[PDB]
Amino acid sequence: MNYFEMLRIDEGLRLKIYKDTEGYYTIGIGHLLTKSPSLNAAKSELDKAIGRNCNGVITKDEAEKLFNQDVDAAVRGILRNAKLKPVYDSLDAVRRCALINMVFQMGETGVAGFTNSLRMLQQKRWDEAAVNLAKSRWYNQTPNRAKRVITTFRTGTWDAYKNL
Repeated sequence: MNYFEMLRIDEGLRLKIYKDTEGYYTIGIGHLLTKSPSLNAAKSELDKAIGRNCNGVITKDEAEKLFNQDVDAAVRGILRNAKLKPVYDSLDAVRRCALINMVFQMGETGVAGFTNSLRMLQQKRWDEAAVNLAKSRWYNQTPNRAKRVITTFRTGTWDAYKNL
């Protein structure tokens, strides 16, 4: 299992504009379009993102393309970020996927503020980290997805996604 499949599970696939858990206009596999309330602003962003008049609808291939771009961005964001890079470098390949997942979901910026957890992760205090991660708005808002990522950091296996 890799970070692409993991995110495909957590985000779903939706071919028509929809609102995400925060009420923002999204399309595809968790591709945020605009935090603006206008359906018009969204469709506009959408069209600029795809390079065609989509009228609020995209194909599977278009969704997968957006997805690869967003994944690449999360990865490149971790590697460029002074707080995130050292953690990521310290992790094994499975836990690396978990960090990527957080970054895709909440942005570089958001993840970089979980200072305490990042430090635990680097020190490989898995249990302590799992506990600190859970005390967040993130966990309270999207508890099932957050448990899945937290278990991945805790055990270093794909158990939480093998169910699914």
